[PDB]
Amino acid sequence: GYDNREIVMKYIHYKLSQRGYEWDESEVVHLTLRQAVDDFSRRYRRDFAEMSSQLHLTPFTARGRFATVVEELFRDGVNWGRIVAFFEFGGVMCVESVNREMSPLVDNIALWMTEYLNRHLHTWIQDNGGWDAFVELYG
Amino acid sequence: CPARYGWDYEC
Repeated sequence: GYDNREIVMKYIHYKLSQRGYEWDESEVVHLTLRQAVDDFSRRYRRDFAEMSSQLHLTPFTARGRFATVVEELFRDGVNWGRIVAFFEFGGVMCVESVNREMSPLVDNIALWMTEYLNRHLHTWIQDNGGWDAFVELYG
Repeated sequence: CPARYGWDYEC
């Protein structure tokens, strides 16, 4: 079986590696997330750009910026497309944190993503076929 | 949910 913390960390680890940064099953789910983000990058690029816009990051504003974006994303409900977008957003925040010399924020972002998944997303995933439902389509 | 993003129309 999977671990939500493992999934978040593999995804962030991958997105940092893409941009040339070294940091530090759940694997199949992480690979599924990469496939789904790639897919959405070819079709929902404006929506991804609009979420990542207004990312002005400082260590004392990082959490509030994360919370505002993710709370707007899920305020009127959860679907699989919003879960994909949540991963894309957290990844972008992690690479922007490294680009702007705020590399201590990467593990905080991984923690906020892990807590948010577990407290606000996990029951929806479980009620709607588990990670398997998602892996079945994009795996 | 109320569609506010293009991916909402697929779900």
